[PDB]
Amino acid sequence: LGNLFKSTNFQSGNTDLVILVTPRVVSAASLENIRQVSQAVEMKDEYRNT
Amino acid sequence: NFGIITGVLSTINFALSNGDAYLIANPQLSARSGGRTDFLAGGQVPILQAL
Repeated sequence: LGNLFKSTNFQSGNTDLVILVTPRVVSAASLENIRQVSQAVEMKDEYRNT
Repeated sequence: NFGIITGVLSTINFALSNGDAYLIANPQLSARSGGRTDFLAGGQVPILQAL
């Protein structure tokens, strides 16, 4: 019954954050470069197909 | 002419209030020996300052 005579304000929150980095000595034939190039090819193909 | 005209006024107060606030912040960092690392999680506000 006290809630008929009482007013409550309540706030509660949380934040989570992570930042990480990975370096690698590469060349034009390395896997990272190839994956990004194939990604560009896929993006072009999608644009064309629309 | 001799007389008086006077009176009193009053107010009633029964206010009652509480407040609690909690916080924990757990930043973490990595840096190499002899280097420096800066970290900011938050924001920027505009301020009107000039010479």
